[PDB]
Amino acid sequence: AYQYVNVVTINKVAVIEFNYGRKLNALSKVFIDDLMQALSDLNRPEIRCIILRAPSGSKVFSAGHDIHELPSGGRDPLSYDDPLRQITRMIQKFPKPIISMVEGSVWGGAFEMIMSSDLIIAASTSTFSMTPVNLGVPYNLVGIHNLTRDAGFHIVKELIFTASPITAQRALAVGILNHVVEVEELEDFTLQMAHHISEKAPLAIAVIKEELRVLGEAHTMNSDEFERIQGMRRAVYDSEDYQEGMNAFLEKRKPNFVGH
Amino acid sequence: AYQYVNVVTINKVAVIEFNYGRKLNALSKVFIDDLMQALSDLNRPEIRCIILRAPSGSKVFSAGHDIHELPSGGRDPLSYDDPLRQITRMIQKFPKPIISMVEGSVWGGAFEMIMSSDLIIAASTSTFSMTPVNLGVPYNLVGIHNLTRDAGFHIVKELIFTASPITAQRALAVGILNHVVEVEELEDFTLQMAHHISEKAPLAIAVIKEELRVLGEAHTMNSDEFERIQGMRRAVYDSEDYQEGMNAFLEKRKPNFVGH
Amino acid sequence: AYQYVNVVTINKVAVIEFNYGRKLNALSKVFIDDLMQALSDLNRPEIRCIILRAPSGSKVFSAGHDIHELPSGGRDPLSYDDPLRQITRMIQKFPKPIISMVEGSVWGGAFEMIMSSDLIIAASTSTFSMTPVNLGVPYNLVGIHNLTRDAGFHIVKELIFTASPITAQRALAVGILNHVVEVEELEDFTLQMAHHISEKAPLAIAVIKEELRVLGEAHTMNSDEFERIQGMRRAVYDSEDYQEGMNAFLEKRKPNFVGH
Amino acid sequence: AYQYVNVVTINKVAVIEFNYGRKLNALSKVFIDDLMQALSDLNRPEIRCIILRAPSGSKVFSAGHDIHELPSGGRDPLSYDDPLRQITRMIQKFPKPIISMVEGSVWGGAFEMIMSSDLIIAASTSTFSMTPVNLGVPYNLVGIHNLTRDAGFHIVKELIFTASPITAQRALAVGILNHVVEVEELEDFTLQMAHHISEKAPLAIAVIKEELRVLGEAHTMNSDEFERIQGMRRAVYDSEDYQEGMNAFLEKRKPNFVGH
Amino acid sequence: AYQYVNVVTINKVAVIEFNYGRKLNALSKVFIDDLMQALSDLNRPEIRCIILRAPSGSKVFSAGHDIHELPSGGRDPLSYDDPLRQITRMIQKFPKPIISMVEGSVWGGAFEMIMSSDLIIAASTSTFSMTPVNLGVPYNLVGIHNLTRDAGFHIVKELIFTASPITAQRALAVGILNHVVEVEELEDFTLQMAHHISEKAPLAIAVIKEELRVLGEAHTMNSDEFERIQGMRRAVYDSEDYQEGMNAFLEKRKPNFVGH
Amino acid sequence: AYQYVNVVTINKVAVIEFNYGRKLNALSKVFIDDLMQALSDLNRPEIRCIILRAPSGSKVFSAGHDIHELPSGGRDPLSYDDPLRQITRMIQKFPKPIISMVEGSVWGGAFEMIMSSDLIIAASTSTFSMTPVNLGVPYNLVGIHNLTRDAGFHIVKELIFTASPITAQRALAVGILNHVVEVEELEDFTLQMAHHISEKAPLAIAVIKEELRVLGEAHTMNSDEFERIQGMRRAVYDSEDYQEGMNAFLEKRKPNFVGH
Ligand SMILES: CC(C(=O)SCCNC(=O)CCNC(=O)[C@H](O)C(C)(C)COP(=O)(O)OP(=O)(O)OC[C@H]1O[C@@H](n2cnc3c(N)ncnc32)[C@H](O)[C@@H]1OP(=O)(O)O)=[N+]([O-])[O-]
Ligand SMILES: CC(C(=O)SCCNC(=O)CCNC(=O)[C@H](O)C(C)(C)COP(=O)(O)OP(=O)(O)OC[C@H]1O[C@@H](n2cnc3c(N)ncnc32)[C@H](O)[C@@H]1OP(=O)(O)O)=[N+]([O-])[O-]
Ligand SMILES: CC(C(=O)SCCNC(=O)CCNC(=O)[C@H](O)C(C)(C)COP(=O)(O)OP(=O)(O)OC[C@H]1O[C@@H](n2cnc3c(N)ncnc32)[C@H](O)[C@@H]1OP(=O)(O)O)=[N+]([O-])[O-]
Ligand SMILES: CC(C(=O)SCCNC(=O)CCNC(=O)[C@H](O)C(C)(C)COP(=O)(O)OP(=O)(O)OC[C@H]1O[C@@H](n2cnc3c(N)ncnc32)[C@H](O)[C@@H]1OP(=O)(O)O)=[N+]([O-])[O-]
Ligand SMILES: [K+]
Ligand code: NI
Ligand code: NI
Ligand code: NI
Repeated sequence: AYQYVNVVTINKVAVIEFNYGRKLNALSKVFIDDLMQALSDLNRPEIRCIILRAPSGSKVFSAGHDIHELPSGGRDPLSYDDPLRQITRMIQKFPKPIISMVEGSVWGGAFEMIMSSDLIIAASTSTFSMTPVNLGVPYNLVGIHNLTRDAGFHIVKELIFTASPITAQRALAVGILNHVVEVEELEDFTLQMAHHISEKAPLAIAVIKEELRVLGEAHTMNSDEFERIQGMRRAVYDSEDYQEGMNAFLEKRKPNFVGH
Repeated sequence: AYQYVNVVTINKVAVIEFNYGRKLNALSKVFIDDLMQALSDLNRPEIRCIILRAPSGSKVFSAGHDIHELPSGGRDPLSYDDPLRQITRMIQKFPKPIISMVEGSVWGGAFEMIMSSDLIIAASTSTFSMTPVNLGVPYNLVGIHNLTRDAGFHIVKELIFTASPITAQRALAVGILNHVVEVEELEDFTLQMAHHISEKAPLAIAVIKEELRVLGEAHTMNSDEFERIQGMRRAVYDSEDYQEGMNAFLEKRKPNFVGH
Repeated sequence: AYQYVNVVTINKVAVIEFNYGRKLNALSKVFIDDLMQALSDLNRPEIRCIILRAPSGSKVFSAGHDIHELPSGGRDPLSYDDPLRQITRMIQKFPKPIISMVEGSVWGGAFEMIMSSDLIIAASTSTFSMTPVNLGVPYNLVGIHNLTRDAGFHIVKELIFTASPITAQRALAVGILNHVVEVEELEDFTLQMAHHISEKAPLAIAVIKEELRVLGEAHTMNSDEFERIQGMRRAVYDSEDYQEGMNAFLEKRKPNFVGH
Repeated sequence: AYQYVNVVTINKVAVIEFNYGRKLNALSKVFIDDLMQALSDLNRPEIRCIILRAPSGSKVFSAGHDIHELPSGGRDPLSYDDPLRQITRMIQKFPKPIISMVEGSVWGGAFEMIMSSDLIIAASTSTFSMTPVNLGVPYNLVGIHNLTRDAGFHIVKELIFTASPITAQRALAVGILNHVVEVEELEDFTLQMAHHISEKAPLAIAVIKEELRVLGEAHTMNSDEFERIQGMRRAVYDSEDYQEGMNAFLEKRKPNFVGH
Repeated sequence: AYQYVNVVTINKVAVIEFNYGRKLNALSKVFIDDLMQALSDLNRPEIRCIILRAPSGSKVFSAGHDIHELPSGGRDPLSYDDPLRQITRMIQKFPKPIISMVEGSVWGGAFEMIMSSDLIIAASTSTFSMTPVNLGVPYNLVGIHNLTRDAGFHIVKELIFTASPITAQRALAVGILNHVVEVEELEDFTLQMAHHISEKAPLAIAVIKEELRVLGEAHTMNSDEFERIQGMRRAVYDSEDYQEGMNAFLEKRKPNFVGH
Repeated sequence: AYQYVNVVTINKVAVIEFNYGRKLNALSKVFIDDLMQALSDLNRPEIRCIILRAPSGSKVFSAGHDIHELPSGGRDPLSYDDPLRQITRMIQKFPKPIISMVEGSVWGGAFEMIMSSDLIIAASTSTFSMTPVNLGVPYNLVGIHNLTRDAGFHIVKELIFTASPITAQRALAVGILNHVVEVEELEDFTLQMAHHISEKAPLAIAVIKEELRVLGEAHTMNSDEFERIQGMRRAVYDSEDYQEGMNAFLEKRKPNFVGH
């Protein structure tokens, strides 16, 4: 058992259900540690497919990165050991398919989390927002790259620059989702596909998944390029605007961004 | 003439029609060698556009890899000079547009083959499946990469991990196909597009096709990461599951995969 | 302040309107130089979003490359400091979002230009063509790469090899456009989004845009592959077909290409 | 304790002495497994510097690959989890400096092993050979890469194509070695340098070592190039010459190579 | 004129002489800002070659990083816009040859600075060391890469891991220096070579220098590798050892490093 | 038989001797075409090693590029299919070792040509110069890269920026040469080594040479960086200085370069 997730097994399929509704399944360190422990505990030959879900009837699938766990300024908010950075790597390297089964609204790092998973099947009422520009956070290269493998650049830029929610129907049309189903059909539609995958050759699925992962990451740059980007990110996490974005969230008010 | 293909030329357009229906146009070496010779023989200045097709009324466009040519020994059947690997390189490097004109069901290696071509125009009743997880085959990096340039990562993973067929209408919606036409209109729709292309500048088409080819290949990795993937593939070829997948297909029974 | 563009500032949004309609906003050096000056002049903290547009009611958004500036004797017109190559770099490096708000027909280099921008919102009557195979132009690697980040490879090759126009509805369906609206709604829809973006954290927007730019460019190749492609491009520029394509456009007649 | 190595710790320096004289420290699996276990056991905060050595007075440092373990069947003997391949990765990823202290003759795989280490200090009488062309072995990319970071290409090609031994004085002159010492001063000299390194900041040493490792490995190629090299290597291990080289080595006779 | 450098021009050669002897030409921001202003001022077609030198008779060429300008902990000490990072880029991108003419001892960042120049001519009495491990500084990837284009990996690792000085004779032997000459001959020898270079084709020198720069930079990696390295560097600049290294330098005592 | 070379084979070693002394073995197209034909003719299983040499007693091994064949019209003289560019690719791809056996002075493109070969054995009286800065030629990326795999960057920049000759002794010290011998020992020493190599496994030598070639080329850049370099090289071939450099050479006087 786990404090912040609940696991059920049906034949060869494991379903990991978030249990952190008190913070709307925000990706806090202690929540992600339990999610990672539950995945590791399910890395055995008789489990063939994972489903990630929020509880049935959830308004909010996940509120994204825990804003309270972001640093106050002057520190990189999305360093390699950050919980969002850990969970996306672990999903992508996990040698079984991971299906995100989505009911409710999806925010920021939770949208990156489901994008990092293998398939996304969603309720017709689910919504999707990418929100770091609401807070002034300099998103990291790996995080942004994880958003670019489904929908086109123009679509990704609209999502990130507007931070406006999109419907499940629009997320299907642009290539983000695999399927959209009525919420009463979501569980059994997802499980039917997970059990079907579970009869296929797991060692073949694992090596093809890993081949896709390394091909997806195979956009290479030189050290100077990376250090230049990192210096720009540093100017953002050093900015007055970053402090304003954090404070506006704390004070539950609209931020006033000024470009320094 | 050719034993396993038929070629027709209409001014600047050449049609290469499969003639291997006895074996559902399975990608046997003798068939691929004839397709490659026919293409090589059409690399002439007065030919400007190629169409690949199965015969009119075909239920099966191509059944994919020939099971009888798949070595149960160590030997990787997706090594550099295996016929499927040769013909996808040849299609990609060919200095004229190649249009796949699809009637019937497309499977496995034959799906990769049409994905390697420049345009796909399909009958409304055509269907598409990617099948190596049905046999436990560790599909090779180049081969997987060839499936990633049209539909997004979530869609590709659904196709590969489920091995479930999709309709022409879904293949159009996700970006695999250019056009879906009623079967009675397929040949004329495809020919008029090929004749139209054939009035454009062939040297410009050739260099822009080659620029697209090298940009599409330009996902680069270090030697250690390639050798690490090859070790994983060899472990799949050495598995009990790989033996079970091939024997099950030969014996017409459901495989029992166990994950070693 | 500018001969060939008009600028209007509405709160934090700047609308740059083409003023070269007597040449259908063809990408003449004098026009592109004024566009780049007006954009540079808008790189100030109190400007948060840019819209590029043709005048209200335009039949032609932009006619693409100016034929009279296309060099006969040798010179690559798609060299690093040619105006279209300069303006696409400037648009992609500009630290504010740039929305192309499209009314009318978009051709060739102007299609690349709007594809280089962050979002494209188009009138339901707008049309889109990529035309270099009409003239035998060997379009350059960077220019072709700029066309590959939205729609898939099969679609891009149809657009380039046919040089046929596509509707706004098809451009939306394949992932090229963000939104298609009735022409009467184009300003309201586009400005509402631009004002919304202008509420967000500009430094986070700038660094994410730059991360996407560098990831988009991170398709790397060795020097030999680049030099090989440049030799193929030079052979097209030296071709009789290239002379025929320019002469036919200048004489308002159908080119007859011969493959040398 | 270990069957095949002896470990001595002197404050922050650990000396791992080979104890496989029975087979002249040939890189047999049982010897390399003990060497890797000993290194792993020494990955502790209070150890700062490792020395690898053969016993004092040894005429042979290491005879290289155990040829009774290079399979004359079909399998690649330089696959990712071959002992030589494992030990070079472990040495390069180890977060402390590893110094090869060499007395005696160094052969083939043992030469690659010391080249993968951080520093090489050698007796004036030690000799160095790289021997795969004696046996017809298609050495792997990673393995060859590990020989290219010290001496220039022409020097490396002479070593590999001739398989001739070089002196310690020549190995110093071409940049393979750090220092050449009289044999009676070898241990004192090496330990003095190891104790000195051990006074420096270990976390800085570890991150700079890892920075050099990844820069060393950052020669990137596409999947097709790697698969093309893989197919060339398979042709070599399938050759008559490969069987002849292994047999001639086992039978202590000169091989007769014929180019197939 | 400049507070912290003296410039003389002799025909087409400019000599930039350090004037910061009271701080042993440590790389303080005020010194580097003046050196960069002097270089920019000399980017003129009548200047063909630059010499960087310390005053005649200098015991210390440069004491390297100003440790009063090292941030205290929690902050990256070698960010993109830090003075040493700016001057190495500026040296590398400068379209004229820059010759480091070395008299005296060279330390740490000053060693990286001369390595970033095009040629190094040194007095027989000059000495060179690379010192970050003395303080626990996590040297950045670009800075380490600048140290790897002359001497081999084993030699570079000895220099960095020991922080021990090498002689001009050994620096010549391992490929760091171009020439070593008696101090009395140093100015005349270096000026003769700079005048010689100044009669060659400056635009050919400039493009070949730039080709070398981008080839030297062209070791590429994926974003995850870069961010993993940055995470490791941050753990070092967050360490108690980093604070102890800085404190011990300011208190003029031997540090006690413990590995956290 | 060949007009511009003489070939002698004994056993498994072929010697290709230049026969173009009346033009100092200048790299004229007719000479390089004959060298490439003779190499192609020797790509037979019973030939195992090639030696390239000038006749015994040659003062000039090769005068490099024929200045009569360098275009003054605005054509790149180092385009992909230039004879020097062809022969360096052919030497590097050739599946046998190629030894340059040098007597006499080596200039410009001939220096690149011997650097592209696998080993260099030289007379003690031989000399080496790299001269494009004498004529104002913007040497191409591939050609510069071919000069960077033996000596370090500082040495390479001295050779190129000074265009000054270096002795065989210095060429040996800096890592360019394998061996320097007295001229009366040059044939015997080189034949001994070539016949020794010919007793080794040719398929292993061929695949290791190809692995080295691919690793050597695996310095990758994005399209924008290559196109930016191309633009710089074009500005050099459009220069007053490039005309002055070719005119001075034809008129047998010193050029006056001005930086335009
Ligand atoms: C990677 C990354 C990110 O993920 S940044 C985080 C992005 N997340 C978001 O923008 C979502 C922010 N939250 C919201 O928009 C709204 O809270 C939701 C999710 C729509 C829910 O709206 P509701 O009206 O139902 O609930 P409510 O706002 O009242 O929130 C319920 C409680 O959870 C808190 N909360 C919500 N989202 C949170 C988050 N992401 N982190 C920490 N606390 C959070 C909120 O402050 C409140 O605290 P309180 O109990 O002390 O007042 N990044 O780079 O920035
Ligand atoms: C590098 C490169 C090139 O340089 S291609 C060079 C030619 N450009 C293209 O092919 C791009 C596609 N554009 C086009 O096909 C044509 O411009 C359009 C869309 C059909 C429209 O041409 P139309 O003949 O209908 O134009 P219309 O008659 O309505 O012409 C209205 C006015 O615009 C002028 N004009 C139209 N297109 C022009 C162009 N591409 N360049 C210069 N002037 C143009 C035309 O001369 C006339 O002015 P005038 O009255 O002073 O003479 N490339 O990659 O393709
Ligand atoms: C990576 C790679 C390689 O490393 S190829 C292998 C390269 N190694 C060699 O050529 C060296 C092979 N060994 C020799 O040349 C000679 O054994 C030595 C090093 C010169 C010394 O000659 P010695 O007269 O002192 O000793 P000797 O040959 O008797 O060898 C002493 C003992 O070790 C055994 N032995 C020596 N080299 C061995 C090897 N490479 N593999 C397995 N056993 C080996 C040998 O069979 C004998 O065992 P036994 O008692 O059971 O018969 N590759 O792929 O090419
Ligand atoms: C890039 C990088 C680095 O550069 S690492 C640190 C690199 N720097 C070094 O390793 C140099 C360490 N400094 C020294 O060892 C010594 O100061 C010198 C160069 C070696 C020589 O020994 P000396 O006995 O001559 O020192 P000296 O007594 O001559 O000191 C002469 C004057 O220069 C000042 N000074 C010397 N080194 C300094 C430094 N690193 N920073 C600031 N001021 C310095 C010092 O405070 C004094 O000024 P003051 O009179 O106003 O107080 N990195 O990452 O590590
Ligand atoms: K201006
Ligand atoms: Ni990509
Ligand atoms: Ni502590
Ligand atoms: Ni390199």
